[PDB]
Amino acid sequence: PTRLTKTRKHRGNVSAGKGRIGKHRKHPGGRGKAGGQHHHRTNLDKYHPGYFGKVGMRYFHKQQNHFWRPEINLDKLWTLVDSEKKDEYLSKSSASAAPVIDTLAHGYGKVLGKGRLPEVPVIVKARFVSKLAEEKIRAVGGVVELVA
Amino acid sequence: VAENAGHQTSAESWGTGRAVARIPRVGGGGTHRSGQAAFGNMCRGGRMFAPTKTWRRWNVKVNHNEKRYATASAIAASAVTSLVLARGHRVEQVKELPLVVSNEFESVTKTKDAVAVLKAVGAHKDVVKVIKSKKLRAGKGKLRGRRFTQRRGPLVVYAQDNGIVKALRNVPGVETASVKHLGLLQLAPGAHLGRFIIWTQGAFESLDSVYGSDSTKSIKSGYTLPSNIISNTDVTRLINSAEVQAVVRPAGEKTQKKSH
Amino acid sequence: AISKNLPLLNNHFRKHWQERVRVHFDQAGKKASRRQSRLRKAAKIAPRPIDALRPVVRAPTVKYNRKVRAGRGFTLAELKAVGIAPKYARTIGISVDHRRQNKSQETFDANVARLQEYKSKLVIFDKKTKASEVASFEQVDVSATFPVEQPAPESGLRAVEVPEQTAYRTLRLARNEKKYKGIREKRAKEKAEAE
Amino acid sequence: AKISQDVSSSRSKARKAYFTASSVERRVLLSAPLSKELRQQYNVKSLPIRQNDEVLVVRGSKKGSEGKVNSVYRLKFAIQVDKLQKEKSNGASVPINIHPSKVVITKLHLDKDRKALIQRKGGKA
RNA sequence: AAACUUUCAACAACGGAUCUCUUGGUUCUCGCAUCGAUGAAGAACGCAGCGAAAUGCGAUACGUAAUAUGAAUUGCAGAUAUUCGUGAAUCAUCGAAUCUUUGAACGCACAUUGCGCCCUCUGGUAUUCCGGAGGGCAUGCCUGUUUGAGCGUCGU
RNA sequence: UGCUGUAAAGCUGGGUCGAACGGCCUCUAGUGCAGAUCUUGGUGGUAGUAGCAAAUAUUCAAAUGAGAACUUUGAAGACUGAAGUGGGGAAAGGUUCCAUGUCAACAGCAGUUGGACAUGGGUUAGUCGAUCCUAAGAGAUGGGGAAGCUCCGUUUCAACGUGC
RNA sequence: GGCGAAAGACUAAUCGAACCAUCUAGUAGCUGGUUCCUGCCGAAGUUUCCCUCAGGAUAGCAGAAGCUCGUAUCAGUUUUAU
RNA sequence: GCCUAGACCGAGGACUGCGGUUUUUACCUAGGAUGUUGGCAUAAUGAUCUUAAGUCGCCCGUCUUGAAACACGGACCAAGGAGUCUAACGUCUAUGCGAGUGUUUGGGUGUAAAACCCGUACGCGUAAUGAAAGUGAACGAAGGUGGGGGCCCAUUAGGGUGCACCAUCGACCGAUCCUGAUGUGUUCGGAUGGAUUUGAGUAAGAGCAUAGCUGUUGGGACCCGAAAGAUGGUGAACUAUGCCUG
RNA sequence: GACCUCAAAUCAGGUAGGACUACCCGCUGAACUUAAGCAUAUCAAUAAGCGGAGGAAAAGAAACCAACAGGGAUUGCCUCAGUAGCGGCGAGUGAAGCGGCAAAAGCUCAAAUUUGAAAUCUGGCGUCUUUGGCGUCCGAGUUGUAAUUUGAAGAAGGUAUCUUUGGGCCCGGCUCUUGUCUAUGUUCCUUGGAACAGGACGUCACAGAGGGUGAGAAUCCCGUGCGAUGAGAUGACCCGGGUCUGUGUAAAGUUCCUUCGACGAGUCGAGUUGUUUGGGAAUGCAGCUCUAAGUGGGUGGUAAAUUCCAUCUAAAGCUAAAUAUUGGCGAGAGACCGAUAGCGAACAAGUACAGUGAUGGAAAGAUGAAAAGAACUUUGAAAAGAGAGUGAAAAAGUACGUGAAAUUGUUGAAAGGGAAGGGCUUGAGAUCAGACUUGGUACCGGGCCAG
Ligand SMILES: CN[C@@H]1[C@@H](O)[C@@H](O[C@@H]2[C@@H](O)[C@H](O[C@H]3O[C@H]([C@@H](C)O)[C@@H](O)[C@H](O)[C@H]3N)[C@@H](N)C[C@H]2N)OC[C@]1(C)O
Ligand SMILES: CN[C@@H]1[C@@H](O)[C@@H](O[C@@H]2[C@@H](O)[C@H](O[C@H]3O[C@H]([C@@H](C)O)[C@@H](O)[C@H](O)[C@H]3N)[C@@H](N)C[C@H]2N)OC[C@]1(C)O
Ligand SMILES: CN[C@@H]1[C@@H](O)[C@@H](O[C@@H]2[C@@H](O)[C@H](O[C@H]3O[C@H]([C@@H](C)O)[C@@H](O)[C@H](O)[C@H]3N)[C@@H](N)C[C@H]2N)OC[C@]1(C)O
Ligand SMILES: CN[C@@H]1[C@@H](O)[C@@H](O[C@@H]2[C@@H](O)[C@H](O[C@H]3O[C@H]([C@@H](C)O)[C@@H](O)[C@H](O)[C@H]3N)[C@@H](N)C[C@H]2N)OC[C@]1(C)O
Ligand SMILES: CN[C@@H]1[C@@H](O)[C@@H](O[C@@H]2[C@@H](O)[C@H](O[C@H]3O[C@H]([C@@H](C)O)[C@@H](O)[C@H](O)[C@H]3N)[C@@H](N)C[C@H]2N)OC[C@]1(C)O
Ligand SMILES: CN[C@@H]1[C@@H](O)[C@@H](O[C@@H]2[C@@H](O)[C@H](O[C@H]3O[C@H]([C@@H](C)O)[C@@H](O)[C@H](O)[C@H]3N)[C@@H](N)C[C@H]2N)OC[C@]1(C)O
Ligand SMILES: [NH3+]CCC[NH2+]CCCC[NH2+]CCC[NH3+]
Repeated sequence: PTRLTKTRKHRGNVSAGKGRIGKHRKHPGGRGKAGGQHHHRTNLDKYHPGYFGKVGMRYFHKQQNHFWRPEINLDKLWTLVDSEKKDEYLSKSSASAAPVIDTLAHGYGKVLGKGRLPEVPVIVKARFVSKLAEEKIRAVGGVVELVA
Repeated sequence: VAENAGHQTSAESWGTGRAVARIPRVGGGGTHRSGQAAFGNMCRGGRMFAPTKTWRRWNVKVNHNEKRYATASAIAASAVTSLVLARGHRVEQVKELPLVVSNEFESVTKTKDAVAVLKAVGAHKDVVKVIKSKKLRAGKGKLRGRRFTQRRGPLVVYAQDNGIVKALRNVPGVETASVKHLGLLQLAPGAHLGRFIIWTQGAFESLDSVYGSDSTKSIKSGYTLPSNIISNTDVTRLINSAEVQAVVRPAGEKTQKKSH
Repeated sequence: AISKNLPLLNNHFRKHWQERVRVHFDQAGKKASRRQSRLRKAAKIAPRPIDALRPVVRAPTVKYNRKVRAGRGFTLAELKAVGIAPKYARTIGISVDHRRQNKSQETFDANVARLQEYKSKLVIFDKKTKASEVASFEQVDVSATFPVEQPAPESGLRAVEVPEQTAYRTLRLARNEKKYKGIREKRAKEKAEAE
Repeated sequence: AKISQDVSSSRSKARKAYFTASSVERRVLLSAPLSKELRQQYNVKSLPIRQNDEVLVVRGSKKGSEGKVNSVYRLKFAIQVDKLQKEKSNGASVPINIHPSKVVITKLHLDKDRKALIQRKGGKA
């Protein structure tokens, strides 16, 4: 609200806080990103290195949907098990009856390997998997099943 | 304001050397308007500084959970007699708050009968407070469809509307609300807590379903009533308890004696 | 112009942007009027439903394979399998899509099932039908009565069966085979023809 | 409170409609209540005032005056009663303008049309 | 010491601030689709018992008919104007008319109240000269009618 | 008339006046002026001051009138001096013309006078003009350009008579 | 653009490019102004880069919000040694 | 050690302290003024306004190293008169929820632009890195060392546990350089081990949303101010030149 | 005597032009500005200029999107996304597919032998039950008017028995427009010119919105709220029932089998030029040159040849809704402005007035409840004054609500040797204030100034 601004406190003081010498003027220094290579180089080279120039190759008509692959780590993987049967699955799961985890149906593209699993067999369904993620899944007695 | 207000002239600055200020001036001749200043916010008939626009932000978003928090807090405040009295309601002659009245009041259809019920349950003094508070509004608001002002009366909350709403429309100050749709504008008018609320029995028994309890989920999906950060709000009893007083050093004087 | 450590911004306001500002002051008014239009349109044709029955289709794009949604209309093959002509289906609240094709079996079965459910629940009135039976029915919401249902993800319990080759190695080999397919089958020819 | 979207609570619109009212609309705007005697006689509460009616003044400095209406001066929103005059210093006399809402009709001027109007309102003629 | 000047106070001026208001403006929303050769929008000039404007109207001129309604209009005057009624007032309503000179503007022209021609009727002894009334005569294009042109061309 | 606050300011006595207005808790903004050769309006000093001095020039008496240097009549003295301060017109104005009444404003003194103000009256054509003719020129039409508003052509690449 | 026995003359008191409306609140590192009180803190005209030299960015100097702690080792100063 | 002359002040408001004298659970000069008397209340007394006297006091605003300036604006008065709103953002703060968070595009509902209700998506967060193909975060109690508030055990000291945060040596993921196992579409694969290299990474999540001040950028952008540039129109009643008729 | 081409008529009957501006479809087309200079760029495919519509317009039933487990006319919103990309790769700029939602609706020709029958159509005339029907006569038309088909197909021959049915009218409904009707105090007291104010006692209330009336009126009036009861109009293109003809060896649909299956050219496409686009060895558009084909053609966002694959089907056409709307017509509103504000205009405002013209363009709201707008006397030439009179008020007199300041007159008080004004201090004169207390019961006790 206007009653809380410093404009109200500057009333009666000549320069409105902008100085007598400098004198708030229209556009000293130019408009926008003007002078980025000339008189604003000391700002851009300090706070935005990399600004000027070209790196890498172009990609005409890039479709971002081709690259959709949300990641889930092993330390989070049991959140996908139904919450009402998680406690039971942790106790009763064996090599002959293990929980199935359909990661793609939960909206994930790749299973990554950060963290530690419960020492319980699981069946993990995924489009992609990292080398360590599968190795940790097989070490608790589980398996990764590739789906498309 | 209109986007072209103060800009419907072809005025140009005379420039310098004619002993007048450099503001643009109306051209032509033969009328007193000729030669007068134009366009400037300091000029009579110019356009205002920074003319108002329609794309100013008018509405404000509030998180739905926080809005529900405030609604719950306002409902809780209505059961505190000190808050209701401070809010200005004439609830001196009501035995207990919350005031719950039987469901026969949901089927009253005539205003006379509804006023009879309000008198019987001791809520008519607050209606009389509304009737005697009517005043002409101070200032130009009375030119803009807001000619009179008055106090707010009791809020009647029902579970079924079998005529209670229409029976109460014409009563000055009285507001009615379904127990299913309760909002802060009715619960804490002027942001002041402690609305005088008259519950029907049906609405009072519906509250626990609407907002939930320990035994009952809210019908609001995934909603739970907020928890306090303090469990016992009487800090004086906490401070003057046997647990605390067993570890405090003896107190000093309320005012230190002037020694020098 | 450029100053202290701040993100570089892209505010596109260098044209006469104020001449083209659309403020939806009428959001609530249009909601209410759109609601009144639905009411009048439904009252016009009661008890016939306002919405035609729609098929269930897979969404394209590897990002949206997993999902299934409502389509435009049933295919000519889907209607053929239920014994309904395309020009007749339009008169009984069934949408038709001559463009969609049925390359697989699953979507075809799901839509044939939807069509059979709708035909089982359909009652076509005629000149013999009396006003008392027409008054018996309530205007049913078709998209609510025949909702699009996502097939449930596999869950529960199953035996663990470990292949000797890892999933990761399977993926690496599949990538390698795809990548070098063209040059390996060029080598296969030029070695063969030289024989 | 008003409910109809065809009804307006704008003060400016109400005043403009009142001051620009035509003569025919002013006729109804210039209605007067009937006395309790004529109210229990004709079973009507109020009627538009007419030229040959008789009234009792019940408000203002002329309260208690009785007389027969001489004119319904619709342009001025007023009626002029027979012997209710103001005397000027030059000896001429001018009628005292009275609003119909400040009188009670004591005797009605009746013809076929007034009788028909009374019967339409649930009265008896 | 007066006069004079200066300061204040009272009253009176000058002037139109302040306060109070508001048939106006301004913004938002809701609903609707209807200008014109069947002559529009706009222009000029007129019209009332007493009017210069504004408002309305067109030589039927602050209006004619019709429908509704039911006693006014009013500044003054005044019915051969009216009241238990084919009846005061009424841009209330409005479906029938009137609608000057113009204007896309249409016989030609227009800085002219200039100049033709055709038809019917009518006045001056008149098919021709002079007068009056009514009705007509633009352009581009379409369909059709009729009257035609060309060794373009068929047949006899 | 006093009181309170360091202050921004708040409250109060007396007068004037005539229809609405304030405290407190909050919300919100087109929210506070000494200046910008600021804007609009209003008002001073200057100041009863500069000044109201080109075009020879006025005077006596009577009448009228409340009032006469300034109006009217008479007497006179003058001037324009026919290349006029005379008598008419074209362009332009538009009732200024005339009679009667009339002095608030206007006639930079005045006013009984007036091109002022008010109410009426007034412009008569076969022969005077316009109207008609063509002049430099302007410009429709079959047409040729141009996206088009339109441009070009007029002895105009045309089956062109409202013929006698 | 006109028109010029030529002066950059004239083209409606406008001419080394008329007038009118609009684009247009054209842009200005430049000149002017910038509206209440009290309280506490309180500068800089220096460094580097810039068609930079009446201007900016950058560091410095200044305010505000604090936060982690509570005498830890600090100082526009001396002594002793070097 | 003693005697003696003047001036200004009197803050505080039961008691509580330190001392002293002791003749005393007492008294004092010792943690800030009391006693007494006269006058007055029709007033001695205090404040303001006007004026005199004494003393000091240049005209404000502004640019400026420097203004009372022979620098600029200001004759006077009233009313108007200049950091705003918006899109997107940085820091900080308050609030709700929290590995999530955001009802308001839309639908439901309504006492009808409100209030109340609903969910699929979507945004942002939960993973990074590389130009890219791609690959993708625990040797260990999520490591060692030195500090570290608080807590625990003692009994100054001392011993233990030590979150946040800090210094330091490592470990993990991506990029780069090297090495090159079982194997092979024999040119692929990349086990394993190295490297004063490199990243806006890991190593028991902290974010999302609303609001507020300040700061930023685009916008008329604090207010007023060019000389100019463009588009479409209007003028030869003045005047320039030709022509026609006087 | 035809025909073809081309004319004329005040021939019979029609049609077009012009206006309006907010939104809509195109053409044409800047510069200021930003880049701290500036030319590409930007502003901007914007302003100005031109042509053309409607209630919406346009677009529209794929020569589409994709690369998936595939979607499925067009349009809009949210998101994609300030992203891919474009850019003196600077300043800047910048879409699409998917996903959620609003709304949903589909189709028509050309290319075919009716050939056992031009089955088609405008016009004239007559007639009727007239947005037209019937009868008849010219004319158009074979250089092609009907029926039949439109790629989703479909056609001609069979097929299996199935399945289906057009039209002319009356009354209702719905829709629109419109008439009539409606609760409760003007009770008592005080103030006031006026009660609509305050007090008392009440009433109605599905009505306590708003306005009027001599001051703040639910209850005085109009309305408000609630319903009730009639009149008319319109609707192939809305549906609910009834009435008479069904010319149904007919029209259509479904299934199976056989043979077929016409599908748009100076166009597609290519080069080049200019312009534009995010479109980058070239996104669309246009000019010129070249100029196709029939499993062909187009697209598949890096130019080329080779081989595959996917997906549609161009060069012809129509179409509601969701979308837009500073204009027109009808309404309702607001934390908006309150006469120097708000539109320029609250008023005889686009007025008065200026300019040759294009154009430019003001100022200006309020007596009082009611004119009761001051009779009469008197002084004056008169304007006016003085009495009187009306009014609640003339401290309201058409110079009219209140009536500030600058500036001015008069009255009173005071000061005044080449400015005035200010601070500090005291005197003098004027004003203000306080304790004999809210004093207590002759006494007690207090207040102030002093020794
Ligand atoms: C659309 N506006 C209407 C306006 O037209 C008018 O309505 C009148 C209404 O008052 C009349 O009705 C009135 O007058 C009649 C009678 C005396 O005329 C009375 O019987 C009746 O009670 C009364 N309400 C009615 N007869 C015609 C409407 N146009 O007044 C009311 C209104 C709401 O302002
Ligand atoms: C090849 N086509 C030509 C066509 O061009 C045209 O020719 C014209 C001819 O008619 C013109 O000539 C014509 O028109 C002019 C007129 C223009 O002034 C007349 O003076 C002249 O007499 C007349 N014959 C000649 N001056 C130019 C040719 N191209 O007409 C003749 C034509 C043979 O058909
Ligand atoms: C412990 N030191 C290691 C160092 O040894 C090295 O590890 C390499 C690793 O980079 C190689 O891995 C590398 O190359 C393979 C490629 C060959 O397929 C890529 O897939 C992979 O992404 C890439 N990081 C891996 N193939 C062997 C390790 N010793 O990686 C860097 C390091 C962390 O410093
Ligand atoms: C391959 N040789 C490695 C050498 O590179 C180094 O390892 C660095 C390590 O120091 C870096 O890690 C460094 O930087 C990270 C930072 C990025 O967050 C810090 O968290 C970390 O404390 C710091 N040590 C790590 N980011 C890459 C390794 N190769 O450590 C020594 C070594 C083993 O010789
Ligand atoms: C208790 N376990 C800790 C674990 O918490 C974690 O500690 C990190 C620590 O490594 C980080 O610190 C690290 O990263 C910073 C960074 C600025 O680059 C480096 O400067 C620093 O040298 C490096 N040690 C610190 N910033 C947060 C702790 N939680 O990693 C180290 C650890 C010992 O395993
Ligand atoms: C007869 N002369 C007229 C006269 O009617 C004049 O009216 C003003 C009038 O407007 C004033 O009245 C004013 O009232 C208020 C307030 C300022 O008083 C103003 O805000 C409002 O504009 C105006 N109505 C009034 N007080 C005096 C008359 N001479 O209006 C113009 C005029 C030509 O001078
Ligand atoms: N509105 C801008 C009009 C000018 N067009 C220029 C923008 C595109 C310029 N070409 C970009 C480079 C070519 N791909």
